[PDB]
Amino acid sequence: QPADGNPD
Amino acid sequence: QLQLQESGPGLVKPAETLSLTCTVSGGSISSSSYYWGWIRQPPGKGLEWIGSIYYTGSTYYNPSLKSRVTISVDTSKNQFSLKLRSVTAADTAVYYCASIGWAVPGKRYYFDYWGQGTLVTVSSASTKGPSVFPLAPSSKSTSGGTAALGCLVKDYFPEPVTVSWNSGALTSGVHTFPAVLQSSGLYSLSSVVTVPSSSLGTQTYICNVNHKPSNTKVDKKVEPK
Amino acid sequence: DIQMTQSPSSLSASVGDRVTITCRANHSISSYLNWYQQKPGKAPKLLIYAASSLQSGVPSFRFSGSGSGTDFTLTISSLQPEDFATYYCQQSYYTPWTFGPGTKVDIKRTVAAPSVFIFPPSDEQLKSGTASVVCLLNNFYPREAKVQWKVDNALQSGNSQESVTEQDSKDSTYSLSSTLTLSKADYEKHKVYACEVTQGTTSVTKSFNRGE
Ligand SMILES: *[C@@H]1O[C@H](CO[C@@H]2O[C@@H](C)[C@@H](O)[C@@H](O)[C@@H]2O)[C@@H](O[C@@H]2O[C@H](CO)[C@@H](O[C@@H]3O[C@H](CO[C@H]4O[C@H](CO)[C@@H](O)[C@H](O)[C@@H]4O)[C@@H](O)[C@H](O[C@H]4O[C@H](CO)[C@@H](O)[C@H](O)[C@@H]4O)[C@@H]3O)[C@H](O)[C@H]2NC(C)=O)[C@H](O)[C@H]1NC(C)=O
Repeated sequence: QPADGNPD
Repeated sequence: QLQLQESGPGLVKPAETLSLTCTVSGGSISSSSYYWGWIRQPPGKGLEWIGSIYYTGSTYYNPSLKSRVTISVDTSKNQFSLKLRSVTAADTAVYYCASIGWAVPGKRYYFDYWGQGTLVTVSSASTKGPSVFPLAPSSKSTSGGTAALGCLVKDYFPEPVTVSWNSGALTSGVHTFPAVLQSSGLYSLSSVVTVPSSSLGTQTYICNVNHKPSNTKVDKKVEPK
Repeated sequence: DIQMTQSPSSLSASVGDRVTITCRANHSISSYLNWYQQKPGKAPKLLIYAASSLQSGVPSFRFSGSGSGTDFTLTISSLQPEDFATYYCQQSYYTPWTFGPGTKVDIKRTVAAPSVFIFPPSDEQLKSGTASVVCLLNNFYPREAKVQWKVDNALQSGNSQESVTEQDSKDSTYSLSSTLTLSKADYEKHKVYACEVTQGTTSVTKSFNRGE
């Protein structure tokens, strides 16, 4: 799912 | 409370495609507060996240595997599934499905419900169901008032077999040993239970041997000899 | 990716002890860190999420987690036999999500000698041309033990295999089974079958006579 640390 | 049920264990041939399905019960898979993922654990090793899916179809993949993996979702049947292409022995592992929540503030993801795990074996050999032999008690297996009985599960492929006693009603005193690989390339294991020797004339003890890869179950009533 | 490490890789501790396990990330992960408990043959079970919050069914005052950034600890208060498991940390800050390699928590207890049982081949198996003789060592501690087979008092080599359970989740003992495999032909040329178990300065042999 979408990460807060590396959202690229 | 969710329950996640995976399709059962089995063989996949080198270079062919592994395919697994998870059925979710206890709640809808169309939830905007969950994703749904697959994790695996090679025998004796740690855990690796494979990938995840949201109920709308968006997917997220581990780059160590992104080329070969496809995950898909079927909201109508409350299911999601995993395909892993061109497998090798590096892919032999227990595969788990899991629901993925998170703890606000922030998307602090966790894996809160897990399937039981399904062992996938990559191999060229064919399946063989097990032969089951009683390990029978008597006066000669009686330590004071406690007797041992069991069953020997011989010559099956691939792993796993699971063993229960009296359909799962009998659990304390049960030991099911890790399987051993014999020189024939087939596995064997044994399962034993200790019971009061005074009960052997009265109570029925049945070992229940399940070999999902061959869709075989064997029940053996174990009697004093 | 974010590499997770744990220390120690295993430990033994006694019942009632306080046990701390460490997780490190090679890059800060804020509070995005979970702890899972995996018992033998089961799926991992979430114990701690967001570094320090307890999963809601876990009993209070038995587990706690702390830390931020790169260093985290899981603490088990009053270790119990059922806490035998491998404990994994896992970070959720950078994708791909990654697990630590796991810390196995073993339980120390007092020695227990095994109950030893020997089973001759079933007549069912013999009808099939092979004979498996099974030796069972039930509920002993510590794990290390030498198991040997003797046929008509002659020591065997290369024709048996053995298997050990993990520590029992209630009494923290081990059990072990050894299987001697012979041809039916071989089996019927001999009378005395014996399994001998040695721990420290004590050996116990159980035997049967093929006739009786
Ligand atoms: C935390 O540790 C991470 C794990 O690293 C391991 O443990 C550490 C402690 C070290 O000892 C280390 O030796 C171990 O690997 C570490 O993660 C690593 O991060 C680096 C970047 O520094 C990644 O290197 C890059 O990898 C990619 C992907 O390569 C694989 O995948 C592609 C397919 O997608 C294949 O084609 C490849 O053959 C590989 O199998 C490379 O594409 C990339 O190359 C490009 O960039 C480099 C610069 O590094 C250029 O020179 C090249 O020309 C390319 O343009 C990199 O090499 C490495 O994959 C990754 N490891 C893992 C396991 O993910 C992480 O950086 C550490 N974090 C910190 C803050 O230290």
